Amino acid sequence: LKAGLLGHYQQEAFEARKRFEESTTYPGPIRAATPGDTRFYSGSLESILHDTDRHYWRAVTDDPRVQHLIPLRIRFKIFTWVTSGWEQRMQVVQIMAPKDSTIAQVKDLVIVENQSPYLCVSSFHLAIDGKELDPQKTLGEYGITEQSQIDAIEQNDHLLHRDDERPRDWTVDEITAEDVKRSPYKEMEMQPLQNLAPRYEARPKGYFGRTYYSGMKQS
Amino acid sequence: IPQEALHWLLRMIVDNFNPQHVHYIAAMKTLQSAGELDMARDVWKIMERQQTWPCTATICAYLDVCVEAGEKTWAMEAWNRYCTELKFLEPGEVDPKPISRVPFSLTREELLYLPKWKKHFDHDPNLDVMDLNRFNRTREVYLRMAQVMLAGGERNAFQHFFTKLEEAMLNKPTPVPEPPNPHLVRRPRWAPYEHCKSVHHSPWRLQNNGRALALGPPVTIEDEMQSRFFSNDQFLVHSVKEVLRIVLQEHKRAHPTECTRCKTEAFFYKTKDADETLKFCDDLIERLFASLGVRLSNLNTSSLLSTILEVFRVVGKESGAALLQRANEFLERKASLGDAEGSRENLTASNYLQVLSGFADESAFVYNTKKDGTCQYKTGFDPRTTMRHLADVVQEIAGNPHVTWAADMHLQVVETMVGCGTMKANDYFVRNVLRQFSWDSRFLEALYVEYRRQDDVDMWAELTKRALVWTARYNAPASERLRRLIEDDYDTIRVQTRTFRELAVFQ
Amino acid sequence: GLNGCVETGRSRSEVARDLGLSYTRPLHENEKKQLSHQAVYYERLAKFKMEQPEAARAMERERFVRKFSGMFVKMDIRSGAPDFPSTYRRLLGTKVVRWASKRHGPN
Amino acid sequence: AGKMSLTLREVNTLLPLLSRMRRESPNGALDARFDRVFNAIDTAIGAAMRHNCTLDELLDLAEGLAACEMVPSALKQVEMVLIRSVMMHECSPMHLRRMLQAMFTLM
Amino acid sequence: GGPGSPVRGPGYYAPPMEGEHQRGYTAEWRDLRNPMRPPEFPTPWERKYRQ
Amino acid sequence: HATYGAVPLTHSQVTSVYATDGGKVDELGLLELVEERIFSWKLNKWEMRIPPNLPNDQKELIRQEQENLKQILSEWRKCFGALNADILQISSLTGVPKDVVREKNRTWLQEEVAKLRWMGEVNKAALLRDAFMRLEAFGSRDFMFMERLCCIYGLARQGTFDEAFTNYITEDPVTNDIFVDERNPFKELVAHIVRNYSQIDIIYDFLGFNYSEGYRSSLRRYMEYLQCKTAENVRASGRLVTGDKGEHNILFDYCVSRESLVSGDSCQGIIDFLYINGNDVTLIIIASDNPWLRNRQLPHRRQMEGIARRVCFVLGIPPSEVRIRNLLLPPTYLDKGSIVRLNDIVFRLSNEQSNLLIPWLTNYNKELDPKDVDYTALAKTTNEEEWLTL
Amino acid sequence: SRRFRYNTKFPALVSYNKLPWEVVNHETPQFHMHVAPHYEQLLTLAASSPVPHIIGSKHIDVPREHRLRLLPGMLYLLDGDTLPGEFTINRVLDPTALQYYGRLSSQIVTVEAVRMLVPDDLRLLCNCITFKGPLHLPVAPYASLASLRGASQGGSNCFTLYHFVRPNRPPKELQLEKYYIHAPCVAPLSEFASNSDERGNWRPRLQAPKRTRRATPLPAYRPPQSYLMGLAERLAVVPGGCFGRRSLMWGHWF
Amino acid sequence: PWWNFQTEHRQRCVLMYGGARTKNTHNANHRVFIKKYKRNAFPNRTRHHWAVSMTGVLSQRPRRMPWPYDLTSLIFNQPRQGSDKIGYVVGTSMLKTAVVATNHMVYYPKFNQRVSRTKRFFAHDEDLACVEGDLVHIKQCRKISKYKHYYVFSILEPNVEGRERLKLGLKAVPPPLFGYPVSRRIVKLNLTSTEGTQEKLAAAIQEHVQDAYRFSGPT
RNA sequence: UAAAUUAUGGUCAAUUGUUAGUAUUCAUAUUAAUUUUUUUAAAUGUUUUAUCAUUUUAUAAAGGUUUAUUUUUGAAAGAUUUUUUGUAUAAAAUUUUAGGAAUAGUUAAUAAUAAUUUAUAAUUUUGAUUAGAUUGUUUUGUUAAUGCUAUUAGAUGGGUGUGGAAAAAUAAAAAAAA
Ligand SMILES: [Mg+2]
Ligand SMILES: [Mg+2]
Repeated sequence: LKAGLLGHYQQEAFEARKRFEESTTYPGPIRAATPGDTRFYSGSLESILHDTDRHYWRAVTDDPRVQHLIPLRIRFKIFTWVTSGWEQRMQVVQIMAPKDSTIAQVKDLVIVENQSPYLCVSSFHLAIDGKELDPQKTLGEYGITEQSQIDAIEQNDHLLHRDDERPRDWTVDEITAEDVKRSPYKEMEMQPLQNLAPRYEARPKGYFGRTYYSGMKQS
Repeated sequence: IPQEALHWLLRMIVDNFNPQHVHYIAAMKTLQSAGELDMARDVWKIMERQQTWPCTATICAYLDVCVEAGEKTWAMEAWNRYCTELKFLEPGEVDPKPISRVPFSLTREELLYLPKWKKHFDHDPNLDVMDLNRFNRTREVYLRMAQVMLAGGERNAFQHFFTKLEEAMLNKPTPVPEPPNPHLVRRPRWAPYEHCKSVHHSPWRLQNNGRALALGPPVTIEDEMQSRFFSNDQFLVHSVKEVLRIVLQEHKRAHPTECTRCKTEAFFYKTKDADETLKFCDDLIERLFASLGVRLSNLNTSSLLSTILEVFRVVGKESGAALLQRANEFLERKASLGDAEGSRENLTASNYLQVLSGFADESAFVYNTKKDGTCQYKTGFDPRTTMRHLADVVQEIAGNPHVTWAADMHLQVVETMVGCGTMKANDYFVRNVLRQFSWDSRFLEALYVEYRRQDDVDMWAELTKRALVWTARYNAPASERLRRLIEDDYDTIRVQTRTFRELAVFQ
Repeated sequence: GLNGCVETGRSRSEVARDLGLSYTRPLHENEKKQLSHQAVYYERLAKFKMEQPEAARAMERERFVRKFSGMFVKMDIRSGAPDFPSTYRRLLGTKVVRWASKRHGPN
Repeated sequence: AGKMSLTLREVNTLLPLLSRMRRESPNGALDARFDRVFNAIDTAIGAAMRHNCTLDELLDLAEGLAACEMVPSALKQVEMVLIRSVMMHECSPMHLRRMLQAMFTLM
Repeated sequence: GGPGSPVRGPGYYAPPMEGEHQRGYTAEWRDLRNPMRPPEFPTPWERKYRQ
Repeated sequence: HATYGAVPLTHSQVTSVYATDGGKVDELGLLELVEERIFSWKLNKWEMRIPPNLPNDQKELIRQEQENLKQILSEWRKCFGALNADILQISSLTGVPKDVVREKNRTWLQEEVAKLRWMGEVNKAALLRDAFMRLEAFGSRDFMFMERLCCIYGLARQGTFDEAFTNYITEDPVTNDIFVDERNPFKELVAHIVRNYSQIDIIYDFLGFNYSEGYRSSLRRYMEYLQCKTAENVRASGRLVTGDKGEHNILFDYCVSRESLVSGDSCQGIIDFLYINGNDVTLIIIASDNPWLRNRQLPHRRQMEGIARRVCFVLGIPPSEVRIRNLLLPPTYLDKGSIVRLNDIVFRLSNEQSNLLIPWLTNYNKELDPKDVDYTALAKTTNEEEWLTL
Repeated sequence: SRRFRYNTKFPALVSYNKLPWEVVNHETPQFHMHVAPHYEQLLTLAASSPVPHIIGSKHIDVPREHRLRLLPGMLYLLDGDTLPGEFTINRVLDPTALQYYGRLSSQIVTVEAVRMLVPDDLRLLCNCITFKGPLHLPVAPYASLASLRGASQGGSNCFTLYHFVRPNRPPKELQLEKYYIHAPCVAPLSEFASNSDERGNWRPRLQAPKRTRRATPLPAYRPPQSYLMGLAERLAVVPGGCFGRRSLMWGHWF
Repeated sequence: PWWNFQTEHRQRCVLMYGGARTKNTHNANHRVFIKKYKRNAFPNRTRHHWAVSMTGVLSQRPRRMPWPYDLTSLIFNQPRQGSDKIGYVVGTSMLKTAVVATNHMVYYPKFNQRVSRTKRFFAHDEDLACVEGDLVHIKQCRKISKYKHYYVFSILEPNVEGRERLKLGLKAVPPPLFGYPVSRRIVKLNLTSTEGTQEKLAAAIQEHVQDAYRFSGPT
């Protein structure tokens, strides 16, 4: 295009802007929508092994990954061996259940986050003060809070056959590890990376030798 | 070397990139994990000289470094520069803030009339500070500020910060925790080539696989969640735990010869400033029990109990049976304030680890003193009573199947059986720790003393050589201290503990 | 929704997609036929694979034999090139007689 | 993320499910998790008005928008394709009853 | 010169430029053949080297 | 910093929020303490002070106002640093104690300069003389006092600066006790400003600090305040203020000259206020930022004669003694000379009785900016004209 | 286009379930190589800690339609040699296949019979091993094997293990890694506890005795007389071809 | 002394190859062109080669070079050359592909002038919003199709008349009446009746037979 | 059409060779001769190993002809860690013909690896495809010259799916695991 008509267009680009701020009336601050992902990354094509649905840098955490959680601790009747014999004690399993979850989902969260081979071994039932809980009801329908004492009464004659097809760290962004081995609430945020290797620059761009005249910085 | 963690930040700025807050957080955490605190403060000075206002996570990462260093001046400068306007969450406010900054875009007019320096967008970390302070991490700032004033010795400022933290955790709601960010790594989605060797791939030893941990853990973990996912009363319990941990850290810093394993006579007895320290710890524990009522029955107190036991083991020189009695009284007090018939919880592995460490500190000794071969013990040390109190405790832990044993739990038992002089620690190491654990070399650093007390010298020699073959077979290399222990008896045993290559290099 | 995002690098379409806005020109009948006949062939081919297994199996087996036995099945820089008659144009006269021309698009 | 795009059949399948999830909520409205769901519906409607649509898909779309109370961002092309559908020979009084009930529940 | 060459314009005469290229080719680019003044530093490193 | 839900404050919520009672509050000491807290900041303390949930034009006006406050406070910081440097230089060259430098004399300066020149130090004598000569004009403790008070009132007016003056960690200077102080000197100082200075918003807008709506409403409130203290029997209906003595004391708010002046139209003469004082008529006009509209804003001689004849028709005042005069005011602020000419012309007040009615007028030191030559030429050609007699 | 969605890096690969060289056949001794060290570590666990569902009173009665879905991967111990119905009994008499139970039969319960049960549909194996009590390991009273008559007593002593697997799978199928909890044995520490009368009979050794004599010297090193393969510290050979590290060479001819 | 860029290029060649250049490259040789074909019977239809043709993409005369100073360099700060471009939409006959005509400058130093050449690109628009006549701003991206490595980043000016013509059911732009011909022979349009097409066909085939008689040449 | 204002009370110059750099010989300079010089005749030993095998050893020429170019995650470097994981396969851009016209295993979409479908598809008079000539390269030469004139870095879809990568039928070193 003809570049000599640019700056005059810039004057019009001033005068269209200053009219637009003066003509219309702003009603109010519009809420910020969560930005999606673009499929137009630069360079060569990536593989499906590394397609993580994020091709830019966003340093902030938006609303779809934010969950409202309750630290629900659920008790189990266990038996320990002392010098006399068996003694009945209590083993506590703590989970982070969402506020809008049902009691069957709380039971599944206890199943997938106990990581103990002696606790969730048979079909158990959640109860509060002996009264059993309906698994098709929400936690808000029973008024269950962090201080609500929930017990798990087992029926040891049965055998719990579970199918852990859902990963332990499953959020809406669909990014889960295969060697995860721990609930995401228990693992630390930042740790040292032992699997990778530190690599330095071995390919010089323009400067190779004796006298740095220009360094070929245009390249 | 850890200096590269400072180097790759600097090359980030030479190559004209703006380092984000995650880079400063990762650099300070990596340099604090290697014990380089001045390099972490240099990372903080690099962040300040780039004119970057830090978020609350970067403030907390700096505050962890300056509570580990015990420098109150650094935290007071950081406080007066950044954290004077931090507030706790109110019941009227929304628990997450909305996203304030719309992403950077240009219209058809702003593309033309603006200059090229206004249309340029580098990822400046000062633009998204209010969107990184979205989740209200004020309590972990105030807890670290209460830690640094206790570490520096300021009681009034620590009392002010802890009183503000206590009133905020008793009268204000719990903020929404920040979810973890999985976009910080470039890991693949799945394993590209599924091939996994068996656990018994080697016919000589049991090895760990990528599918399952079959050798057992070497170090016990607390098995708790992060500090942000806690509730307010749980964060108050965690706050008391962290204040006691800083008490223990400053006690180990002030008296370094009385807190490690013996190496001198002064380890066995209490220092002069231990009783007021235990009085302050008991006053803090009773303040926690007075603030929280029956709600403390519905909270996880395993890390708090383990920290109480290590405070009353290292600072106050208590026996292991006294630690078990204090832990049982703590659990009965917690189970009794529920005002029901209830059922008490058991001690965890981290709670039993401090009881076994107290039992190992009872039987600990100063090896190879001035009398040339006589180990000096504690005054009034009874090996029979300590061993009888160790054995029923070990049977109590083994009766509970929900306590997962680890190598550091067996290490205190081996050191207790070595220090009691029962000559049965090697059989326990063979039966329980040898073939089915990833044991480090310091096990043998106890066991060589058990090898030293044999009748004939040839039994000592053959047991030392068999320990060296055990270091070869189970892939546990001999430490420098074990090789220096076998070095000192070369005139008697004549066991060579250095290679043929290292001596020719050394001379 | 007429301006792309400079920060995230999203296109003009993706910014309007994240705002719930629809900018689409009024299509002709062939342009609606292009977007309407995508599911019809899938519902035809899936019904063929469900209804005639003895013919779909033979077609898929012959297609796999033609794919597997090919000479240029090794992933290389020659096979990975987007425009083979334009990048490797000196082979079109004396070596490769498949493409009779070296220019098919604007490049 | 732009990996997939919803046609009118996926919207007509998702809207009764989201209305059934709205009726089971304690509040009358749905959670804030589904604001990206409805937005994914909101671009899917305004594009589908530029394509060809049968009468039954428009009826199911109007009944789905009336079931879970959501006004789309376009709202004018949908009324244009409802104006284009009332005088058809395919149109039944059941169809006009569904359309008028859905437009009264929306407007 | 294009790839790997720091020359940005012709030595003596050029086709007419506009905008920042007009300010660059006549005033602001490097020139080591200047016998009076070296190519100038960015601000404020030119005020203290005036003499 | 900025919170989700923070809003900018007007004067009513400022006097409602900081409504505390205090007795014998030191204005200069708390002013110096709050400014010492301000000068100890960095530029990063000025970044996140705009509330997010606002329209973009309001956010831009708030950003312009905060940048004006920041640059005026930085200019006063450099002036105060130069002041302390000159006081330290005089106390080091002379040898006098530092506390008595501000109460020294010119004969004492002559004696000290002659003593420094007698010993053979003409460089130090010239430095002492120049430091004292630039210290007599700047060295008072209340030098930009109304400007600094309006800056602190603007910092309270933003609404996001009130928490930035507390929760600091200090040391006791005598016992070295590290503590956290919760005393807010900004709140006490702005409470004393709110309680004592009843017209702090008028001085705040008159100095050119208000970027949102300007100083026009403050000018109207100032004029009706000065009319209610001179006519003393005042009724006010909407935009009309009238004295009921039979003698004509009328203030009429006609229109706003900023929104009414449409660019690109041919209509000569749009005024802001119309004041009839006895036999005199004044068309009080605030000038525009457009220099191509200032020639259109002033009315014609024929239009002024028509306004005077309309006054003769409606008030029954004889056309022998009727005088109408234009008045031009600066666009974005209001300097001292314009207020002096306003009190001379439209209220018929001298300097001493206006200082008796208005206490803060004596310390009002705003002058015309030198960057505007067109307004100064137009105001010189306008304010020096005789009263147009019909 | 369809060609320009991703690159050709990391394509879809054929799984190991359909490769004959990666699939372990049960008629070979390599089936009993992978599965025998998993039994000797499970019986070490069952004798030291109570495992919940390792010992039943009968065979688990799943329906015939749910038999192939639920049973593979499941293990339980029963008392006596009673085999499940709808299975063909194939006794393992091969000495190449029975040699991998050598540590299981010596250091733990004596292996009497190893049987492979193949059903009518040939899709669900069952590896039946008959042990004869008592255990050579000390059994805790709280352990699971204390609830077994054949394990606690010293026809009445026989008990059988049952391990259900699928016939032609890679050897990652026949893995039991949920039983690798390392529970301690308190047999050397039961002597010194309060429950024993031997607690006052042992004498502690707090100091080392005074050594008048040094250690016995080794016999005179005779160098070998055969042709050696070379330096094992640079042929990457482990210190005997068996174990150790190549950087720490020991136990060879020099 | 201040060395020029040729000293730095010679230094690079010496450090790479060990020596700068083998001398005596000119050789003053007389390149003789000998003719083989007939006078007007060269075997080509457009360009008939009858002289020594120089070979070289940038080492020929009159010399060209790319001129990097244009409207695009004035507006966009580019990470590399050709990253951002601004052009006009000329064709939307393909789905999700806008044909964008853009311009660049090529400089002739002999005549000291810059001339604007035109390059056509295929860009991607997913929601089908680009109409023929839009001033668009396109950016480089990954390979989308065989000839699509650009995408429409922004529509800087929409064609309102094209959208209003598409609302009317007409084409976006009325199609041109001129274009490319099919042969060098003058394409005559046939205006004949239903019955008079056979004699017109006979005249056309007789004209083709005369054009084939032109092969014989003389007589 | 402002109309000759009146101490003329300060004259005494310039040159001391120290310079902000394309400068022009229509007859002189570049080419071959009066002069060139000096050799070269193939038929060939890379090495370690566990021995009829296995481990390491990836750009020779002529021919055919190219608008352009580079970097392997895989082998090594390389470390008391470890997953054949450590972003290589892309873009802009610039060729010539004394007698100037058509081209296609074709363009885009795609639930489509391995396209039974859809489309008013794609290149080209701003010079395409083919045919001719043809490695390119501010490196050469000349001049006052942004002019004219030269070039020898290279690559190589059916020889073997081996190998990380075909570059593999031959190279005075690139010293190739004591
Ligand atoms: Mg390697
Ligand atoms: Mg189709």
